[PDB]
Amino acid sequence: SMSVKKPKRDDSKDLALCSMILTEMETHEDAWPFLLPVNLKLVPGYKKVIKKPMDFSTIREKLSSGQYPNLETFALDVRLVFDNCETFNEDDSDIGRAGHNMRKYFEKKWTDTFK
Repeated sequence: SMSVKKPKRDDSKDLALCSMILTEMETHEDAWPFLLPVNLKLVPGYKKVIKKPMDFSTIREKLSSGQYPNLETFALDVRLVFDNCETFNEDDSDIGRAGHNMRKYFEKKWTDTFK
């Protein structure tokens, strides 16, 4: 509360560490569905159904331009990518399976790096 603060958790490396995690996600062999924004002109249904599209290139641009206020808003965008994928793709599709695999990959890096 006013003039009463919990001890300061050191966030000075968070930008660098999120950038490293994102590089590892970018270079994963199953990242291909997620590298670029879904083309809203060429994929019927996507625009109407997926209210907040997100992809790795958009996260990378946001990360590089100071648009994440903290490491949690970064994780929310990463999870959005996989939540969108699960909304639109059958679990037993190449893209659906990619999204499950990547989510697992991310969440392990996240816990290992920060928790």
